[PDB]
Amino acid sequence: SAFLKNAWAKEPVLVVSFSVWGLAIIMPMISPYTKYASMINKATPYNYPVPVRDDGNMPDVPSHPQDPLGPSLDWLKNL
Amino acid sequence: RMMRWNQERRRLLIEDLEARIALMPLFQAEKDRRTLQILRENLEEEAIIMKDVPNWKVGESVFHTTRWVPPLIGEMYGLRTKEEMSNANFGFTWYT
Amino acid sequence: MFFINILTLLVPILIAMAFLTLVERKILGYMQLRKGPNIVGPYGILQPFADAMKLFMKEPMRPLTSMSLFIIAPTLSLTLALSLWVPLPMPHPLINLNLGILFILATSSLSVYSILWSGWASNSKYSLFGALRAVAQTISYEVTMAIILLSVLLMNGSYSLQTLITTQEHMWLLLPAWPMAMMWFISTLAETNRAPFDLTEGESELVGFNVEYAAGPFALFFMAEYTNIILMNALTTIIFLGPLYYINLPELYSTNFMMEALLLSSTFLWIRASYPRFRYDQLMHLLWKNFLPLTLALCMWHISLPIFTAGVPPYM
Amino acid sequence: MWFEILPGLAIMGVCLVIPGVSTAYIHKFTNGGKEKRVARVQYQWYLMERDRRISGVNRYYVSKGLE
Amino acid sequence: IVELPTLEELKVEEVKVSSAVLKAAAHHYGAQCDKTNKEFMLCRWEEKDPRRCLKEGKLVNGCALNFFRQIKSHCAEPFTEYWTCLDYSNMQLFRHCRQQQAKFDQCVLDKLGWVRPDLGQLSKVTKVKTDRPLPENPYHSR
Amino acid sequence: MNLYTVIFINILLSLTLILVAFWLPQMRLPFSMKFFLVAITFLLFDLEIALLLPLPWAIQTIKTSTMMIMAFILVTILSLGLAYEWTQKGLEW
Repeated sequence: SAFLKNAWAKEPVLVVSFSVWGLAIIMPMISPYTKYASMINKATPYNYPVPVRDDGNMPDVPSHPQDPLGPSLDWLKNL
Repeated sequence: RMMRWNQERRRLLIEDLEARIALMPLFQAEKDRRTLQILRENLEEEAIIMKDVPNWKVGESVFHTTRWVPPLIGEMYGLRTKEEMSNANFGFTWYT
Repeated sequence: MFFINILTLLVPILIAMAFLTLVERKILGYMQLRKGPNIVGPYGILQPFADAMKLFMKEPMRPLTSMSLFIIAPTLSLTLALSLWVPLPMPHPLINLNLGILFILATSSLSVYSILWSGWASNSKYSLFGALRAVAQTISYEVTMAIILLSVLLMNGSYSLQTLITTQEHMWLLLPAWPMAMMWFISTLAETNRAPFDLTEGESELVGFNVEYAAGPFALFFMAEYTNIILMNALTTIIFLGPLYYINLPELYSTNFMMEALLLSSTFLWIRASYPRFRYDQLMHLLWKNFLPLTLALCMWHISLPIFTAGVPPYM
Repeated sequence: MWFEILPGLAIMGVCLVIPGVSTAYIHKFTNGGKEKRVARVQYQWYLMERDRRISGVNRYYVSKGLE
Repeated sequence: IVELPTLEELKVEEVKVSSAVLKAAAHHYGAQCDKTNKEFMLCRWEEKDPRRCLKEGKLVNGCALNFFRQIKSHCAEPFTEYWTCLDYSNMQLFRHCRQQQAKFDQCVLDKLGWVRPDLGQLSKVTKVKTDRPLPENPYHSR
Repeated sequence: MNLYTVIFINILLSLTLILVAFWLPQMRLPFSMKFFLVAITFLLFDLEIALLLPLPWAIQTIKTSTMMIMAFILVTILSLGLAYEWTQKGLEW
């Protein structure tokens, strides 16, 4: 601890340096948003969504995509 | 602020990607329609270029299989104007 | 047209490049209680043109030396520096490159050779010793210079300098990422061999590649350095200090780009007069010990800030 | 006093705004009053090219609902 | 040979409107005309052969054409203002123009009855059933 | 092409100046491993940068967890390389 103190006052870059190294190694683990990144980026539609044949008995949005069925990004909205 | 701004920016990005998602069907048809035209047009000239050549099947898949295979850029514009070919070939690397 | 747009974006910069030396020989002057050059022309405006003509007329002595690694070196220095203004995104850029910042980083990196080539070409001891040290800190500083940009990009989403105008529509990237601005500013001071970090032209130390260079060759690097002095400052004024952009009127972007670039260009002039020059090892001690650990760690913080703050930047 | 460093700067500034205003009006002249399309990704080049074919040879000319 | 289809077989009315026009109406077209669009698209991939889904493609252009004829007839002016402002921008970004977008969107809701699809709800995969039997041995494997 | 046009003007402007310079005025063993060592370190860092350069595209990768897990490991292992550079007289000129 004592060195820590002087280290905070002498060579006070490394201290800050390491501190950040860690804080970046922790925040991701504990955060209410970390999960969104893999979703928000997952959702972003880049490649055309090819439609499947309607053999039947499916929950897939038929016709207008506006159908209430399917995935939603209201989580992205009001995020 | 950066967190909120990029989240907004992301919303705009999903909006316009989806805008093409909707419009690509119109383009896909257009592309194919035009693509075939280029192949066929080349067929006409093809049926007029090596006619004299002996043992000359007007055209034949370089392959054996008979399934549609997307045409290479050269095939589409090879016989056509040099510029046309160049445009396609070096027309993106060179910005608008 | 495009040709006209090449004159503009070049000449204008060259004329401005000339007026920087003048605003350097006067701002350093008033800081040191002296008028500076005002007698040639009105208020010294003709002063930059005057020594340019004196420099080109004086004999370009070719030492009893290579004759190519000697003439390639200033040509390369001016060519890369003026070239790096090609993709700069004032309002909208001349040649918009999707991987623009990699172009700027790569083009800067190539200038280290000119120093290496000039030092080998001179064939005198002062030149070689100066070049080896000069090349060392330039590439040493390049390593933190590059990592500092990678942190930026990850919060911009792309390598294209044009994207930052849309990233900085609400706040400068100084507020966030200020800790790196400082570290970008100090690295911009090293890479332009300006004062705090200028042991290359160190006179008391190695009087050094420019030692054997006189007249026209002296001028070309010379011109190069000063154009760079501006370019790097301008990159600070796009990447970290984002000038207000209004799509309806594009020039207030360039007007503020003008104001911020001049002030930060004024700052390295002010830094020069204010500080003694660092020691060769004291310079590398800073980058490898003081800055690189700060930069690498803050680099990780900039891969984490996006993810857990669900702020991953929009590509494109 | 310090009044005098301004002359020189004025000629620097004026020579650093020209470029930004110039490049941004030699674009809006050559492209028909519409900002030069930035084709970062092919889709955009496609759309741009499609535009060329749609009218004249130049993409800036833009046909509308009345076509 | 190559069995390349004939021109008369591939000649059909063309949309031909500036890409900008489309991007502005993109959202609505993704709305009023995906039933047929999708179908053409579904044939496009199962078939693995452009040569085998052109009849559907002609339907695509057509559906869109009237989509345009409706808008031309109603709320043409709004749309005209929205596209012109959208076109000026270099990347034709949607957010620079929101005031023009609102009047164009509100009107066609008022007259055509259509609706701008909320953020998303166009990316989601669709189910369209098509008579064209499921391709057999796509890839023509021996 | 547009870039080619600009660049050749750029070289032309510089070659013009050097020539004017020459045409108008008509009227051995400096070695320190430290220097070599730096150059080396420099590339080890430069090659590392090259590995980090794709991170802007990789941010958008669906995985995310693996991305960061990978990137953090790379930065940490190189920094340890630096750390040992410190222990060694390396970095001590």
